[PDB]
Amino acid sequence: NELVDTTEMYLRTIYDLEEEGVTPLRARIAERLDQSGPTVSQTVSRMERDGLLRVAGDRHLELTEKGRALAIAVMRKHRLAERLLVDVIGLPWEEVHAEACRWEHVMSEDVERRLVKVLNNPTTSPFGNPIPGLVELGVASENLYFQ
Amino acid sequence: NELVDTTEMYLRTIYDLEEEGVTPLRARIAERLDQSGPTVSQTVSRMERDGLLRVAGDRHLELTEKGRALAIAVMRKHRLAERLLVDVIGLPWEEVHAEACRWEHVMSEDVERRLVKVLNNPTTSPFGNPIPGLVELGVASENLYFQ
Ligand code: NI
Ligand code: NI
Ligand code: NI
Ligand code: NI
Repeated sequence: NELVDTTEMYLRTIYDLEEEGVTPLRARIAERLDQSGPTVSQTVSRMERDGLLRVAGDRHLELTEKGRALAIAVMRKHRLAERLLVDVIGLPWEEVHAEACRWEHVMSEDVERRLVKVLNNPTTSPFGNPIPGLVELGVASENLYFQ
Repeated sequence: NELVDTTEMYLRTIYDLEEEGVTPLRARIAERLDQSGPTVSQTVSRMERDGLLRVAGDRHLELTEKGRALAIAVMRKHRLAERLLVDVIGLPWEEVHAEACRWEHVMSEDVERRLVKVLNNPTTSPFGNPIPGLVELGVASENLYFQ
């Protein structure tokens, strides 16, 4: 299975769409994961059954609290993996996302906590984007900065 | 899929049994991968169909050369992963094999080659077993020391 974990990739794709300011719709998942329209619909309904998302009136997709927690954790592993691959392993930049897209599905939280120490409390991926879920991971808390 | 890559796990199980000097039999896979007798027997039949193994006249399994090259590459990834996990990431030794068991299925050859440099030309896993396939990786040559 090229996606490694299909469910986690539907979750991470919906999260991507949210960071991008794009409406999370099935058609976007089909495009980005190279799956047919009906396959996406069936996977999505199975995830709804599983309590990972809701399919709204207008057909837009919404992560549930359960689905959102899991999406965050995958994206956290993804960006920690990219940090590792660039900062420590020295994998060229143009190859790190593809690699991280596999590793995000197999990294334990224990490794993530080690990576947070080894990488010196990283807060962003190599590509500038914030790493989510660090509070839930147990390594950080959030302060407010007033502008 | 808890095996991450089922075929690769069958390959590496068969390979393990050959490292231990025991006979790789359909039965033996079922026990180590906690799989149905039928599931093993079926996957084994399927991998045979795909040029990965041959069932010998006495039922015992032997990897083709295609299958053996793949098993070595998985094992090589496994052991480099375990060395990364202990040496750089600092995950406890008690937990690295189970983590490496997943990561061995998603690591690219490019990452392996970087890991060889980063871990300073490793030749064994953290547990003293030789890393196979480093010549095929392209990073080493072999020489003989006469005893
Ligand atoms: Ni990425
Ligand atoms: Ni992925
Ligand atoms: Ni191991
Ligand atoms: Ni494995």
